[PDB]
Amino acid sequence: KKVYTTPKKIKHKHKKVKLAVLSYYKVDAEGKVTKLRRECSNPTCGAGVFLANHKDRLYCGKCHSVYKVNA
Amino acid sequence: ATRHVLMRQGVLGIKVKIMRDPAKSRTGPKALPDAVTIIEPKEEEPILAPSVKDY
RNA sequence: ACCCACUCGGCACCUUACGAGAAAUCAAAGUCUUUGGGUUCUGGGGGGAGUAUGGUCGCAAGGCUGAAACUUAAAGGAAUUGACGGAAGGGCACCACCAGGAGUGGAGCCUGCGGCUUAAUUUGACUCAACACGGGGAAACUCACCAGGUCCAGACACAAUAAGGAUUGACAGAUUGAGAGCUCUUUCUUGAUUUUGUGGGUGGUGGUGCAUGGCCGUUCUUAGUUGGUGGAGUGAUUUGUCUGCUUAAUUGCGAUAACGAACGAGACCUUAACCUACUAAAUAGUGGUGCUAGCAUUUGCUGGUUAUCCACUUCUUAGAGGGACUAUCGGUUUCAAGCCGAUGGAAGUUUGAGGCAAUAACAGGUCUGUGAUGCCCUUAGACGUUCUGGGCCGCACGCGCGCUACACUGACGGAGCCAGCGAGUCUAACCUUGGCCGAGAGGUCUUGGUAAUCUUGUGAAACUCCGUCGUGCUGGGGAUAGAGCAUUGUAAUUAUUGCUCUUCAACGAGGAAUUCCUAGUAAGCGCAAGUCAUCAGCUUGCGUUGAUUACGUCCCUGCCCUUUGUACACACC
Ligand SMILES: [Mg+2]
Ligand SMILES: [Mg+2]
Ligand SMILES: [Mg+2]
Ligand SMILES: [Mg+2]
Ligand SMILES: [Mg+2]
Ligand SMILES: [Mg+2]
Ligand SMILES: [Mg+2]
Ligand SMILES: [Mg+2]
Ligand SMILES: [Mg+2]
Ligand SMILES: [Mg+2]
Ligand SMILES: [Mg+2]
Ligand SMILES: [Mg+2]
Ligand SMILES: [Mg+2]
Ligand SMILES: [Mg+2]
Ligand SMILES: [Mg+2]
Ligand SMILES: [Mg+2]
Ligand SMILES: [Mg+2]
Ligand SMILES: [Mg+2]
Ligand SMILES: [Mg+2]
Ligand SMILES: [Mg+2]
Ligand SMILES: [Mg+2]
Ligand SMILES: [Mg+2]
Ligand SMILES: [Mg+2]
Ligand SMILES: [Mg+2]
Ligand SMILES: [Mg+2]
Ligand SMILES: [Mg+2]
Ligand SMILES: [Mg+2]
Ligand SMILES: [Mg+2]
Ligand SMILES: [Mg+2]
Ligand SMILES: [Mg+2]
Ligand SMILES: [Mg+2]
Ligand SMILES: [Mg+2]
Ligand SMILES: [Zn+2]
Repeated sequence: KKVYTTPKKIKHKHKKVKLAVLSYYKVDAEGKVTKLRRECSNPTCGAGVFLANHKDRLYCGKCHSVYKVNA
Repeated sequence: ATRHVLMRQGVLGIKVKIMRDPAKSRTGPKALPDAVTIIEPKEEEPILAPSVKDY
C-alpha cells in the first residue's frame, strides 16, 4: 500500500568522542603525583571517580546522574 | 486425537478415531445400547408321567 | 353378413432367446475362427471438403462425377454412474401458507451496515446462509486508523572498530506534549556485555481464508450411506435400496430374486415431570417439648426461641432404585405396520426440552484467537514495540435488529406483595446485611459469608386493591435542551453513568410490503448471569402472568424423492 513521506531531518545518535581520556594527573620529576579534578564523595563511588567541571557544576558520573556537588 | 503436522508446503490435519472393543470395556458399560443378547433355551424330553422321589 | 377350423399370400403385434451383438437391441442384425448358397453397391482415424480442378447435365438455381496440399490424437458408438434442466409425477415444513396471535415496516430514540464527510473516520462479512455478527457495550488501554516522540527486545557466525579504549549512561540548560540525555551545548561516567559490516535470524492485527491445519456456518426442522452371499450384466454397474401402505425417520408393514447385516435414525445421554417406599442431613426442614410476648382469658390464636432437649424425613437436598410399554378397552385400516377416542395414569405430541449426529458438497467464513502455518511483503526513516493525543460515535441521506410510545384492559399516588436459573473477598479490596447522615443520587461506621452456612425469602416486575385525573397531542408520550448535585477512573469536553428541577417535539394504530410462532406455547413482565474500572436499548439462561387459533394443506415460497433428457463430468459459475 502507501509509502514513504519525509519532512527530512534524519537524526543520528550519541557521539561519545574519543581523545585519550586520562592525562589528568600531574607527575613531578622524581617521582610524586598530584591529582587534578577532585573525586567524588558518595559511598557507592570509589575515590577514583572524579567530578566533571563545567560551570556551577562538579558532578559525579559513576553514580549515573547522581549528586552534582558544586565547588 | 488430532494433530497439526508441518511440512514444507504447509500443514496437514491428522484426525484419528479409534474404536476399542465394547465387550472389553472393563470399568464401564461393556456393550452398545444396540446390543440385545438372547439366552438360548434347553431341549425338553416330554411326558415322564407323574412320579415322585422320596428323600 | 356372422362363427369355427385348416391353408396359401400380406400390413403389423406379443413372448421369448437355441443363437447374435460393443451395447441399445435383432426371427434377423440368427445358421462367423466349427470362417464359402448367388449376386449388386458402399466404407478403411478426425478434419481439410463434398472444397479445388476437369468432364458433363441444366434456362437458372443447381445435379453428377471429384482430388490434394496441409493439418491433427483423437473424433466417434452403445451403455454406466453422477451433476444439471426455464420436463413431468409424488411428497415434506409456521426458517411454507391455511386459521388466527403478537408485531416489524409509519413515529421518537438505541444500535449495526451503506453512503457522505474526514489528517483518521482501522478492518472482516452482503440472499436465506451479511446488517445487537466477529462475543466488536473502543473515553487511555483494546488499536489494526491519523498527527508526532523513544526503543532493539537485529539470536547466532564471519569480518572489522578496539584495552593508547569496542561500547553504556548521564546531572543542569537548549530542546520537547513530556522531569524522553530523543538530540545538542559541557565532561564526567562505563569496560569487551556492545558497535560498523556481510551473512543469517527474528517480530508483525502487513498480504494471501483463492496456498493450508484447526475450528465453524449451510445443504440438514434432511434422511440418507455401505458391504456378505445369492439373481442380472462381457463390463462400468445393478438388484438388496421397491407399486402401495405407514412413521418424525431407508421407521416399519407389506410386495418381492432376493435373503440376512452394518453406519446414520432409533437406542444412547442431559435436564424436566412421579415416589407419605429405601439410605440420610444444625449448611434442609416438619412435629413435640421446654423458654417467652400479645390478644382472648375455658383449653385457645399468632409470633419471638445461640441447639434447651425429644422425635422425625411429608416439604428439601442427592445417593440408590422403581414407573410408560402409547398399557386397558372400543373404533379403523391390505383387520398388517399403524392411526383414532374414551378409561386408567406423575406423565400417552419421539412423555416435553435439549445433547450427540453417517457419507458428501462450498474455492461459504475465519492468517484480526493462537508461540497453528506455506509463500510474498516489511524488518531499524519498522508495517516491529512503546509514549502523547485524536479517531472508530465523525452527519444532506439509504437499509437492518431493537427500545420507548400513541393511553381509560391507561398514566399517576399510596397499598397488598409473589419466583427461579445465578454469582460472589486472599496476597484480597469482591457478594454485602445492619445502623447512622443525605430529597434523590449517594457517603460513612460496622457485619457475616471461599458460601445449601452470610448477602437471599435476592419482599423482581408485570400484577391485585383504594383512590387522584376524565378524554381534551390530556395529568398519554418523553425526544430535545438548560442549570445544579453525585458516582467510575490518571483522565469524562465530543457531554461513561445516576439524581433534582425546568424544557414537553414527534407519535391520533402506521402505505407497498414483511418476520416469529401451536400449549405453560405465543405474547406481556422482570431477574440473573456473559461483557465490566465505569457503561445494556444486546446476548445466554430463568422464573412470574398466561391466551386467540390449527390437528389441516400443496396455492405462493423453499427443499427431498423418483421418472425423464443431455453434446456437462473442472459437472449450468
Ligand atoms: Mg428386418
Ligand atoms: Mg457416400
Ligand atoms: Mg488423413
Ligand atoms: Mg457426394
Ligand atoms: Mg466427407
Ligand atoms: Mg451433395
Ligand atoms: Mg465442377
Ligand atoms: Mg438432354
Ligand atoms: Mg453447358
Ligand atoms: Mg397470515
Ligand atoms: Mg440478532
Ligand atoms: Mg455484542
Ligand atoms: Mg483507543
Ligand atoms: Mg501493531
Ligand atoms: Mg474457504
Ligand atoms: Mg472468498
Ligand atoms: Mg456378486
Ligand atoms: Mg452384490
Ligand atoms: Mg443401489
Ligand atoms: Mg446405529
Ligand atoms: Mg427427543
Ligand atoms: Mg495511543
Ligand atoms: Mg463499529
Ligand atoms: Mg430462590
Ligand atoms: Mg437465599
Ligand atoms: Mg409524564
Ligand atoms: Mg417468510
Ligand atoms: Mg460489577
Ligand atoms: Mg461482578
Ligand atoms: Mg462506552
Ligand atoms: Mg466431456
Ligand atoms: Mg451460462
Ligand atoms: Zn556519585
